[PDB]
Amino acid sequence: ERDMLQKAADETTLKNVLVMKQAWVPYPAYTDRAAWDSLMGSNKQRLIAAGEKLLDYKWQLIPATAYLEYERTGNRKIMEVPYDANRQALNTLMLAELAEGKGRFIDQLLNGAYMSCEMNSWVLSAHLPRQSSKRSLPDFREQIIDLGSGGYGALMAWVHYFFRKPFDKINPVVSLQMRKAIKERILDPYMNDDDMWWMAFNWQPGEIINNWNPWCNSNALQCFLLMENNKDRLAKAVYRSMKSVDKFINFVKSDGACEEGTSYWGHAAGKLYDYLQILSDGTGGKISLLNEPMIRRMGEYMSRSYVGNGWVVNFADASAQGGGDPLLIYRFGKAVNSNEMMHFAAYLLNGRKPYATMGNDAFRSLQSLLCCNDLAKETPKHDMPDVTWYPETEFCYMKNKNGMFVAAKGGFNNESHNHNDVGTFSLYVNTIPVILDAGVGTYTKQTFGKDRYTIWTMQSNYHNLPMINGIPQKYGQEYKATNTTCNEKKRVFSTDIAAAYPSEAKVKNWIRSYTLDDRKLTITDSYTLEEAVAPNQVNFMTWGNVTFPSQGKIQIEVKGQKVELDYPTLFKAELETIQLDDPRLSNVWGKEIYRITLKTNEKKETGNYKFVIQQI
Ligand SMILES: [Zn+2]
Repeated sequence: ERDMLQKAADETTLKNVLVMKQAWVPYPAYTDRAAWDSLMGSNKQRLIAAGEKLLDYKWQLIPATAYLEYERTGNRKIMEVPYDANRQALNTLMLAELAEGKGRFIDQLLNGAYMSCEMNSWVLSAHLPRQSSKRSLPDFREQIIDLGSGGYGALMAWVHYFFRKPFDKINPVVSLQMRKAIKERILDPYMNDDDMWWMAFNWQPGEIINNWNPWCNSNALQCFLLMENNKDRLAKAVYRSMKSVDKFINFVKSDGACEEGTSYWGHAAGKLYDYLQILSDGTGGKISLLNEPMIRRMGEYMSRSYVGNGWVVNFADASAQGGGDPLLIYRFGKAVNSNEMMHFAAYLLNGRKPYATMGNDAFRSLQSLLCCNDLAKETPKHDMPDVTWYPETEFCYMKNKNGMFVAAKGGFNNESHNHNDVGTFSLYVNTIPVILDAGVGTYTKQTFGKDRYTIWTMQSNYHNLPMINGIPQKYGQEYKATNTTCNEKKRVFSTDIAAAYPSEAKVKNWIRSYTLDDRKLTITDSYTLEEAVAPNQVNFMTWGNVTFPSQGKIQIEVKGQKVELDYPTLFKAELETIQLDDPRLSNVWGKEIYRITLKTNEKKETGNYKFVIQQI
């Protein structure tokens, strides 16, 4: 309960600082060719060519049966593919006409606008069932807002903004109808319906708030700034949006870590960024949270979590492969003054020149024009401290100058997209995973619900952890780490994992600690049991070519990198193959990965283990 936005301003403040008549718009007038040419640079010929490919595009109708099919079989794409094709065509035509300015794409822009007004709804078939009737087919008497419609509305709102005058010379009824449509589909419902789930008014402990909140609020805000010219109404809308986005800010951890990982980052933190940018532009910079430390940390998480060559930290149900929109990361970094994020975005270009963002997100497409020149000039660098420590999320990243990156966590077995992974770690060498975290599989019916933890990728058994007295970690809020420390100077992470295990595990304490020096990672386990009932087992997950050249040495060679894992000789080491049937995994790891199991006949109440990993 920080309520940063409500603290920065109330409705009265708003009315005083809002900029009317779209005077906040940062792009040249459509008629201002010279300014368009300077801004566009070599985006110009590129966008013109993209536009030219759409001069005979046939606007796709979406049939009733395409919406009905979501109820019949679960099929989303039958409806979404034509929808998105139309939305991308309209977005591209907008950029091409800005680029050229000779009227050549105006007729297709007009067609696209008009057809969109004729559609009963801009809501995806998969989301329409939130409406009162609970059906997947649009109900012409009612509109809700979803991720799609919000974006559709904002795009239409921008097309109205740039092309009203040429449209009106052709026939003023087109722009009239667009204003009515955006009113019925965005403005009205946004103001009149308090109960949309992603707005999070009336939010209750236990309910979820997620990326839908800053994403939909950012799209709504644009529609208001572009289309609502009554200031009393506008101030009320904007204020409503700040109270709504305050709920998201409130729920997010202050340390800046996105515990869903980097593939939500873009539409989570990145749409919070978008929202604050639009809110700042809309108030002449007077209502801005972009200087807040927390916002900078949310941005930088993308940088710190990105190991290299596509590989990212992937605690929880998250892909080990990752990436980002470099242009967005730049604009975010510039806005919160992170040179790290700006250098990072240039590194993420992989030596390409930055061009306009295409797709269907008007705001991002337009904003990408403003940033291309500067990002093109930025020096590519992925620098960062040796240690990043997120104390509230309990994620610790530690690196050395000879290519080792370790990610470790404390936490609790009820995070978003939870894996039972209190205490785990991941090791990368020159960006390549060497001790890995499997990550996300294809969804089944067992994925949510009891039985979630019957899927192997969610079990502690298949993370880099012990089975204490042969027992794994248990799912649940109070199965958790205690006394997690990170000593940033010495690169020591340490946590007691005992409480993440159930009573059957009969453990008092188990301290799992990671130390990273310039050449090597040392893992230690120091444990006290209530009763020695079964041998403990220690597991490590890996891939490539694994060899066992003597007791207790394992060598791992993968993608050019080579390590040795030194383990206590009381342990017998075995390698189990895990043939990957699931494409969502085999597309990251290939055909198979391995669990190294370490098993003993010894049983005692007290013990410690040391393991050491170094390059060779
Ligand atoms: Zn995992």
